[PDB]
Amino acid sequence: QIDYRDVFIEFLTTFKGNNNQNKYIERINELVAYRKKSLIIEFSDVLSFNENLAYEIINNTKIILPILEGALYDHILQLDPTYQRDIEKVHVRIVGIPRVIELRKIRSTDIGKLITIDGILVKVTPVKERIYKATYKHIHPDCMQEFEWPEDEEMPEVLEMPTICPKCGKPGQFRLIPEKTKLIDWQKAVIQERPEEVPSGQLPRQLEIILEDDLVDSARPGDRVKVTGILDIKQDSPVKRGSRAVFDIYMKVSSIEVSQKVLDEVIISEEDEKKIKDLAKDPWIRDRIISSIAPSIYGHWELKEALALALFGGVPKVLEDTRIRGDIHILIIGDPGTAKSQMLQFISRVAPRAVYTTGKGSTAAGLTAAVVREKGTGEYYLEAGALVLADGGIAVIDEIDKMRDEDRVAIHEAMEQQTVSIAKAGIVAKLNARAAVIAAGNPKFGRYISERPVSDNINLPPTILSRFDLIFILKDQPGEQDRELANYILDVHSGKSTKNIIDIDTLRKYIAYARKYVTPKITSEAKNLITDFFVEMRKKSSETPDSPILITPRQLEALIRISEAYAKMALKAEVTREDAERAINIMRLFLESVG
Repeated sequence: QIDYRDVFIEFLTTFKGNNNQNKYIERINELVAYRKKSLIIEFSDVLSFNENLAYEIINNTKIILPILEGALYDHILQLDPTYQRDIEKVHVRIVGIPRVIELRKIRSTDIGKLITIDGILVKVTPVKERIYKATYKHIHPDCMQEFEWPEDEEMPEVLEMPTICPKCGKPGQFRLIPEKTKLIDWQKAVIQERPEEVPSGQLPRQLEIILEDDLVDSARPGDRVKVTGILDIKQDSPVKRGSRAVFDIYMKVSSIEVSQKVLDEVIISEEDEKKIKDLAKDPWIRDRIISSIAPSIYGHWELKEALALALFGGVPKVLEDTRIRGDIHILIIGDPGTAKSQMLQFISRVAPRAVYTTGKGSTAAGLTAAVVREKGTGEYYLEAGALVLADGGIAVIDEIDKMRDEDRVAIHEAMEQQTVSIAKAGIVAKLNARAAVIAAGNPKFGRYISERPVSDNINLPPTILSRFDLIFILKDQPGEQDRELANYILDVHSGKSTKNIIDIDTLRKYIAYARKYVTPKITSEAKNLITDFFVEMRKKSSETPDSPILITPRQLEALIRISEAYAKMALKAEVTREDAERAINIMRLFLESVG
């Protein structure tokens, strides 16, 4: 009907944009400068130009693309012939399609189309090569002439030779060359459902994804995934019957975007609710315990702490040989009120990752794992879940006690410098997943822990335990029961008990979660050196029995102190004496497991 090969060129040449210039022309020249292996196709522009050239770009994609690249390569060779001998392929990467598929929503009515998908990178293979166009030689005394075999079309995922020698038209032999052969750099990956959008009770959805050429590995798995690309039919040993009627999809994610921000909110309907809390900063937090109605008027400090770990970050960063402090480790163990998981689910009802760990869970899931055999069968193994996915979020651990060996020794590295660095198989996987650690301890022998050590009850953790920042214990479902609902009367004035009760479960939690991203941390006042003096004087000879050495506690006080700062900076005030005050409980609590 019409020459789209001209349309594509003309829509590229004339387009203005938001500055009224030429948003593709100088991009052409910059592509013609750097020799860039992909296109910067922004979707709105063409849709506002030709209500047709964009229509097909959606549906006719599979074909439409093939052509679009040609005229791209054409006018380029005119603008710069010197791009030849270098790049032959061009690949137009479209950016900004209206189709935003929820991972498991893509029923049959999607197949073939080019669409965009939001999710979480789950696994990644290393680098590998394939074929796109061959140049075999018609081995016959007549011809022996070599020609690009794959003419007009790309070679299939398995292909075989043409009898009629393209040169001769005759049948003989055709030896495939390696010098003049088109190579493609592929990388397979698994696109993981939004932990937010995967229904409670239902496990995460992962759909196949493909990265090739310039797109290769440009995203570290465990990543916020925007991914544009098509779908088809994918098997392994087909053409042979067996029974394999079905075969899962095959996304061809051409244009991805690794994000750096969180999910949005309404209006700050309680900015002033800051001032109300200004009697008890944590009059907030002191309604998250309460929210549980497990704490009640007999709340435990740690309750707020958990939050004064959650909703705060304390976010410490520092370019001293890299140190990424989060709210660090909170440690609870027992058989009592392990009800925090219900509020863990909640709390930062926005938390990008909150992994409930009945958590030996799935093996690959428990931390960081890159495998070397059965990997080849169902995902060349870059299986990182519990560890990875947390990724600047909150991690739940209902059976911390149940962990594998060095799978913990890395759990150190992880909790140590935020991130794990795995190398062995082919690639080295490194993921920078700095998040909030939260762990439930199997109540191993709830006994004689008063005046002793915390070596007991975990039995896994020897130094790893000490890699945390808080301590929580909950014992007899007998002796304490009454004494607890006693305090309710005894220190009835325990005042943060339905005071700002309007800690709207998952609603105020939203605010508590809204806090995270915007609530930038303030610096310090004369409290710095003052607290330092509480980190000097209290820091007089620290050592217990059997290698239990606070000889690197110098460090293991920093975060401790540090996060106490922005703990109260639950909303935009860190320097305060009020903020300092925390350090005085972040003191008392050193004392309680100290004696």
